[PDB]
Amino acid sequence: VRSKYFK
Amino acid sequence: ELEDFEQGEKYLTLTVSKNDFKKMEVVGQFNLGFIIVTRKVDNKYDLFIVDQHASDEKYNFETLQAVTVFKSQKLIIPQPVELSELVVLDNLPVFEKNGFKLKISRVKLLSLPTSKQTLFDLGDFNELIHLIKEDGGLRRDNIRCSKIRSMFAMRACRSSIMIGKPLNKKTMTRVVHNLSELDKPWNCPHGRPTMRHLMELRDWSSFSKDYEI
Amino acid sequence: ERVNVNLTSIKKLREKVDDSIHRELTDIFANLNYVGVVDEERRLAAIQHDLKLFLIDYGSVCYELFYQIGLTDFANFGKINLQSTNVSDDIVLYNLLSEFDELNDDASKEKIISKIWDMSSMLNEYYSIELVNDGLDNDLKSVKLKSLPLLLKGYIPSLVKLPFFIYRLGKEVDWEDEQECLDGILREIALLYIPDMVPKVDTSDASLSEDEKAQFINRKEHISSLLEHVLFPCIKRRFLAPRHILKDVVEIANLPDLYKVFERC
Ligand SMILES: [Zn+2]
Ligand SMILES: [Zn+2]
Repeated sequence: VRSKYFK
Repeated sequence: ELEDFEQGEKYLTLTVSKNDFKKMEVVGQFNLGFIIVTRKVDNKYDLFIVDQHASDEKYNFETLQAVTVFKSQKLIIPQPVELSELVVLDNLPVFEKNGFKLKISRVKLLSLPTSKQTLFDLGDFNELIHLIKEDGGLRRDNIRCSKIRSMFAMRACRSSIMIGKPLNKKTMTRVVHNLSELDKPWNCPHGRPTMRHLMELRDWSSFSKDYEI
Repeated sequence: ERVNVNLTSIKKLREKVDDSIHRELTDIFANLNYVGVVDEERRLAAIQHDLKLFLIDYGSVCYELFYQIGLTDFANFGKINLQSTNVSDDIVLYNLLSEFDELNDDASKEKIISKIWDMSSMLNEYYSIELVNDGLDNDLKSVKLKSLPLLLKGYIPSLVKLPFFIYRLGKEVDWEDEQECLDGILREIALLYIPDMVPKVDTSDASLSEDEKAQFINRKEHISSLLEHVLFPCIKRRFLAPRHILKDVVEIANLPDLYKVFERC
């Protein structure tokens, strides 16, 4: 799982 | 191995002055028997380890040696004595402190010291006569004949702070600072060390990341 | 409720801590007997472990401790509400950055506040670092710090290092990489949380004012109390010692050696 805040 | 003990007392005589004690700060109590202290003088910073019992004892002992007038037995018939040495007796009220009340070649013993745990004689009066000779110079007002000295050493040992006794900063501070009042207080009356240098704190580049940009 | 951290980045950082754990040094902290503060400036504390007396650099230990707490309570932090009824006591980021002479222009300070401000939703959610804007949204000069994370019950960090916290958040944190960014913020919180360096003041110097004295004495007391009642009990209860900390723990004396010199009457 990656953080919504990082794209 | 005793050379390691000697170099410790030798270091203290040079590194620690009377005033140095007044400026010492208590870190805390270690193993319920030691006082850890810091001493930062000039740019020099050192840690010392103080024995809570022996240091408290050296103070109480030196107080008894200086202030105590020993209790005497007023003699039934006064006893004379021949010396030389006669000028040592006819100059010092150290005899009165040791329970020897005199009447001033021509010496007159009016009182002899007394205790419920020991007997006193003329050999003790002559011992005190010889103890002033070979003191050498320094303080002669606090001189005591071995019998009295031993009793004061036990008085001090029994009344002083025990090892295993928890102490607060206030008490520890008093114990250390009290040593500034004494001359070279490196040993207790039984010959045990009061204190020793732990380490010098010079050149410790501690963590500083929080102030770095 | 309590948020479970589903994140792959936090787990990699927790594993990295696990890999650095020194078992023997951890046991020393787990069974410490606190002696006292040696130097409030260099931040040295003395502890007893079994038969030994150690000199510890608590600047270094609190750093790893607060870092570890940050890693464990990530996205579940309590808040230190920094705002009162006194609006004049507010913490303005632009005002904090003014401590840095190298940020010689409003724009360079605005550059730092802009990055921090754009990341305010995550800084609040994940770290309990709450930033608010008192005027219009685009007024960077009116950006304020409302809350900080509450890492340890009974502990409120000194805010003297807040300028460094903002400057490093704005210039040192790699905002581009999720893992590096997250690690960076936890490191910044840990750095701010370390008790301050208290410089030595000469109490014998008649040249130094009466008010400067009781103020050094109060700072000296505040740290001793902090270390003894809050910090060392936490260190003793949960601290995991990384191997890179061996340089920060030094044996200074041992009872067998001491008992060869110090003897009964
Ligand atoms: Zn004793
Ligand atoms: Zn003794």
